[PDB]
Amino acid sequence: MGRQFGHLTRVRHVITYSLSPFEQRAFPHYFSKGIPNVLRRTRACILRVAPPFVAFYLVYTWGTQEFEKSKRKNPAAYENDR
Amino acid sequence: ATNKLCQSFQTFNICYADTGLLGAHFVCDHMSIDDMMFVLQGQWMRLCT
Repeated sequence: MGRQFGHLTRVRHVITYSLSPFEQRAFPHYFSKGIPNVLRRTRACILRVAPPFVAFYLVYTWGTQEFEKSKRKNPAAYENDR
Repeated sequence: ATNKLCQSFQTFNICYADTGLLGAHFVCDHMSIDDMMFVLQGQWMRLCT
């Protein structure tokens, strides 16, 4: 579509190395460094992700609590008596 | 040579004591690498098959 490898950009003085997929393990150090990585990733975002959704649960735990209280009858039987 | 794919290309067989580098080396434009590596490997698979 008028754009393909060959004219994308001008790259100079960059050397890359790579291995054959058959000469390297597909799952290298999965839990050795992947698990410590996810802890690093989660911390970097838990201060921007959790607080917005923590508030929603607070709305949930209060909006639903008040709704049942409305359906619950209140002791307003005075002024009629026997 | 029909569609001017490469400026140069050659086939080599470097031999060592227990190893070697059997393959090919080609010189072409910056918009002809894929067009000849496709026919270069296509020729290899023809002899094998």
